[PDB]
Amino acid sequence: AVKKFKPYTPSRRFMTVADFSEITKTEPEKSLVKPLKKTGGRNNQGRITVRFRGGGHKRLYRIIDFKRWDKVGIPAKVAAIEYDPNRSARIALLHYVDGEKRYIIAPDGLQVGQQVVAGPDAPIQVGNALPLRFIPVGTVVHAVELEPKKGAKLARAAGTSAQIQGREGDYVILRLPSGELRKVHGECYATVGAVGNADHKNIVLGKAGRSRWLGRRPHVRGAAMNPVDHPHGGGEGRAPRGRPPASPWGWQTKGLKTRKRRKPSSRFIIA
Amino acid sequence: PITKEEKQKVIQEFARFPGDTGSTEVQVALLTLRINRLSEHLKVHKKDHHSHRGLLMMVGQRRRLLRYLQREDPERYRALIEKLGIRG
RNA sequence: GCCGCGGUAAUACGGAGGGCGCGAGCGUUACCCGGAUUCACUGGGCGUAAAGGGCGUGUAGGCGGCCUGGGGCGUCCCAUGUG
RNA sequence: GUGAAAUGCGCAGAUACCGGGAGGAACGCCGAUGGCGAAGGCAGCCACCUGGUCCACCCGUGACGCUGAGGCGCGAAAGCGUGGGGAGCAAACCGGAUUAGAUACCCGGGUAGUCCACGCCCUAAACGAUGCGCGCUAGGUCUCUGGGUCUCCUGGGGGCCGAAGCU
RNA sequence: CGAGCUAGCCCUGGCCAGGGUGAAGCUGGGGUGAGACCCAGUGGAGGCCCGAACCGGUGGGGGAUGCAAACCCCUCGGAUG
RNA sequence: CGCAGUGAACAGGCUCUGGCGACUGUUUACCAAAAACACAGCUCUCUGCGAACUCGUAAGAGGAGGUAUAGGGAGCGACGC
RNA sequence: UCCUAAGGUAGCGAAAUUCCUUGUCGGGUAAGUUCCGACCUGCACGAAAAGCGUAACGACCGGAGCGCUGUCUCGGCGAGG
Repeated sequence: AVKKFKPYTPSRRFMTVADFSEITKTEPEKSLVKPLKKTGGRNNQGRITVRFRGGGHKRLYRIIDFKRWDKVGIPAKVAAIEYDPNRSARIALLHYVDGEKRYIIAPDGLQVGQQVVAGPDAPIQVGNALPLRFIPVGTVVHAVELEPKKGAKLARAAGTSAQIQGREGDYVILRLPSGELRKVHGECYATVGAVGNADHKNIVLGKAGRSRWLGRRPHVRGAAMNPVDHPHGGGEGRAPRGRPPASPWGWQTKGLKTRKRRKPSSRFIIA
Repeated sequence: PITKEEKQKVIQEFARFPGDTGSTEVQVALLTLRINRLSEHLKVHKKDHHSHRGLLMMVGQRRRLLRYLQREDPERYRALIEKLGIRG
């Protein structure tokens, strides 16, 4: 729904926040499965290797289930929709009949009290997970494995989906959130429906702190540095790159394709 | 829709003397029922402007009448309105 | 004054002869009413001449079928004061 | 492809034909001088919600009516905001033609836009260029839709010709 | 050999006198066919305002073998991010 | 009752009109605080996941326990037109 | 008519951009190489190294008033180190 604020301050004029209808009636996360402390840390063995990352609210990690084929045939009730700091989509805590609990990346439509289940048997309805073969060609579907038994890799950003496009032997044609068209193995599970919290794209951050709260440090333009510092760097008063735009590292950044030519991922992709 | 029964029950429930099918008091309670039922509908289908017209036509009728009713009789004017829930 | 007059034969300009009107006046300009039923009550209209509101819903207001009495504000008549 | 052309596409394998798939828009025939709607306007099929209307039965209320300054709502297309979609078509824009010139008319492309949602905008040859309600004043002709002890009679609607009258 | 200065990030702690302004939401009334909305009352939001601590370092004067290898004075910026 | 009542001390001078930058912020420690950088937001571009990209001879790790509404690079820098 | 790959649109314009320049007209003042409003022959603006505007913000740079003053006419006296 996206709350918009009255301008009792500049900046709070452009800022908009999420509705939280979404999740209601459950905030403190599930002490049990949920938490491992999450490790803030914006680089590897010494050196920063992602620029401009750091700061931002101390944050606990919710351990979700991206491999639902453990619990084939066991249904579970959807117990609550709760807030996840660690991703754009919201999550649903569901108690399996099994006793056992886990978090699924909460698909659109899903509502407290629903029962949900995974297997080749499963009804073709919201939140249920299934091999791609036993899912009807045309349905949209998210949290898709890419190789069988490897965990859900596709379609987990808030409001994403993929669509079953066709069959083809052990394999099955898939239109991805990008627009790419990719064969994925029939045994690769996927959960019917799309992702939801799909207003997520429309938050207007609103000011430059906040950007900080989410741990995004300020990003200094190329020209804006000096030549030691960057390709664009230099120039007496203000400058026009001076051919052709480039990362700090030098490699071209307007139009240059980067994916590896002879990748065996090829032959599976088609867009 | 509004069934035969739901209709009748309202009518026999607001009559002046069993058999009375017209009458100010009843005519009203007919619309009221239609209205709320309609009221309820437009609340979902906001974009249905055509059907909204009719509502405004009834709304008048109801008014039209109530003003007659009130003019002749303050007594069973309260009765109706209160035992029916209107005046906004 | 309005329509218009004068480009070599002008009853329209200028003079002249004659003629019409009014007369100690006669003309002009200004302004009011009139003609103007051209803000229309008396007394105009809106298909194409200028004029129907793009269409509904309804507030104030305007207007109101048949019949019987009560009042008599509008309405009519009489006298009288004033005018 | 045109008036004839040229731009353009095509031996890097087009056009023409076949099979398999993707996607969006608009619904042929029925279809009419037809119907519905206060207007704008509404057209493949299905289901649900919902408005107005017509006929018959003379059962009920008992003048509860008509109109409506202002207010309030709706209001084609174009256009605007946020986001989705984008096959076809297409302002702008570019190419080829024509021409004295051609910022056009014709041809090859082509971006918004056209579509969805949500919110604005409020105009129009928004035209019957004819405000609403009622009563009254020859008929003829064909048509849609209802009701009748259905060669016909009656009610509601859509056209044509015309008494009186008006112009 | 150095990050016991300085720059960034990570882990865990601590700090921000007191004033002012008064968003949303509630409640109530008014409103309508329902609404939208408008009214009080409550409420307590913000890289909100004044201003100590704290952080700073704008302008001027002083210092200039200095109190000082960047200091002193008046003035000034931020002060729940 | 005084010339005088925030009687001492702490304690804003105001107005009109241009240029630049939307904004609070950051900087040349020690001559520059700005019209510089940053910034919410706009566009282009790469990346289908053993992602692209970065550090590393490698193993490895960041990216991210994220997955196109997400991540890298680049430019403009609220908003209006 | 010659040349080009094509010849600057909107909007701005003596500007942080104008050399000639103190351009020229207007405003402001007793007097204005600055300022403000205009006019363009724009030496050498112009659309995302954005174009033209913009409420509010500013220890940012320009131009006027009013208040007040030892800044000054022009200096004098006094206190302390």
